[PDB]
Amino acid sequence: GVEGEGIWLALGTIGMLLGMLYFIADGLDVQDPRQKEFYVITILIPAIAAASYLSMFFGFGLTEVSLANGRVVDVYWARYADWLFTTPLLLLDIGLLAGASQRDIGALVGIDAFMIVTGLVATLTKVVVARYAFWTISTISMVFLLYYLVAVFGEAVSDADEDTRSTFNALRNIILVTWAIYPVAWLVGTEGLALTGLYGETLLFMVLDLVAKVGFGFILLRSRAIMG
Amino acid sequence: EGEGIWLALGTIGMLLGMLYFIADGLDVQDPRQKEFYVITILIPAIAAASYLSMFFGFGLTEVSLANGRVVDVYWARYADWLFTTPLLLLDIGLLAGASQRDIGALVGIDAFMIVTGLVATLTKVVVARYAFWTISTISMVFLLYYLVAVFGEAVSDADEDTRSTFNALRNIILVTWAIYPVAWLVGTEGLALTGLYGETLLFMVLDLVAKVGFGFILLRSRAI
Ligand SMILES: *C/C=C(C)/C=C/C=C(C)/C=C/C1=C(C)CCCC1(C)C
Repeated sequence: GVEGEGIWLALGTIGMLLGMLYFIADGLDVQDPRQKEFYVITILIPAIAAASYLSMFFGFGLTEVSLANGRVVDVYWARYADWLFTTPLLLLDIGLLAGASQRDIGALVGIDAFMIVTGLVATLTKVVVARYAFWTISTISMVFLLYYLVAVFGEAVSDADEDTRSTFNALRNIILVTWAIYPVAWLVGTEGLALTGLYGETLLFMVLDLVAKVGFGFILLRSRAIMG
Repeated sequence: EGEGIWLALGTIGMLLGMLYFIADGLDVQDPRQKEFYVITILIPAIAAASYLSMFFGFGLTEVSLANGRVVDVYWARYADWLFTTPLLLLDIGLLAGASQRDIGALVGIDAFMIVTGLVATLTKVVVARYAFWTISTISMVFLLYYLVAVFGEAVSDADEDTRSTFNALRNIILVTWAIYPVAWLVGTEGLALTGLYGETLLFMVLDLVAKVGFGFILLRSRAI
């Protein structure tokens, strides 16, 4: 790619298509409207992400920023477009599985979308302390997201049968653990401190996205907690 | 009903083709080639997004006719064909060495054909259905004629590889595009000689051969 990162973009692409395939194929033996609902939402997730990843491997959704630093940073802004559509969808999925109110769910995507958007400005500002600034409020907003996820969606599902509560716990644990890594991957890649470059950052976002989208969806879709 | 299976299979196969082309795309290093890889990869992706919808049941509304019948129309196919058939046209075209005005003209006729194809599907007045189906079927003849006539002479001075690859690609287009007006005819939207099931199976076939069979020949061609 630009700095060897093209392999991750490609594996990421195919990893998403493969998970999407499995979900589709597993969609065939579905017989319940509530079940089909999680299926559409869940197939949608890596669909979109695969699109994003594919456009980046072609060389679309890739721009350059000149920082006041005098450093020039290579930004795959398509990630953010992807995340803007997909991360609310992940919130929808688990919120619906949790029995959370529509208001509860909206509350969360609201903060989520704020998160992705402040991440986008932190990625694009030429003023370098403003990159750290907007990264920080972006991480403050993520911490609140993750607080409200376990508190609010966890209280909502606390009266479900074991299957639903534990499928929920597993999902919320995939989110707690993988999402929390995103800002650290950002901080250490070219976008933040530039410890590792583009190569290391892409790979991490590639591993994290796959766990976050395919691993997530596989666990949810392989659960009867999404029937009714 | 039960056509949902071919819609799922259609997505899978389509995604499969996209998978083959992507893994095949890693090797590309000429900008010209890349350009063929993205147009081509984008074709089954749009179609995958298309079958996906009709699988979910999204995009399959019902129209009741003047003569009383109420035909289930998967309108999403028309949304697919609207972007996809001109991408296919752009593919052979660029491969043919044809001009922007050569290629533009054709998608002008391709757009006309698809759209009157849509109104023929959606008209409740059955004389109009057949009228619009006919005028669209005849657009295609112009389309297909100009395609071998004008793209054919564009590629005639090229190398044997692209020539032979082009002929192959106009052959696929010739053979499979010409079935589409008869799939529409013998199916629920036309004379209902087949149900949703066997009409879908058929359109699933044609779409795989016309998109993936096509892409495979092109992307795996020595020419590109
Ligand atoms: C990949 C999708 C392809 C190649 C779709 C092709 C569609 C056509 C050639 C449609 C043709 C039609 C007519 C010629 C007239 C009646 C309406 C249509 C849709 C059947």
